[PDB]
Amino acid sequence: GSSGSSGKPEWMMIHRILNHSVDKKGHVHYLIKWRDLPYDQASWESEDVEIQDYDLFKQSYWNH
Repeated sequence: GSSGSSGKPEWMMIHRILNHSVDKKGHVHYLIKWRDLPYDQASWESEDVEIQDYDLFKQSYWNH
């Protein structure tokens, strides 16, 4: 599955990619909506952040 000591918890989930934005630097960011937290609490997470099935969500939102 997924290994690594320093990464991310289990409670942290990704409801659905609200939107995406590319900072002036270039790094692509994806507005992740922490299922637990509401939409008003949502936060911006770069495309580097390691989250459960993070690559899948990003791949999906894009295709669709």
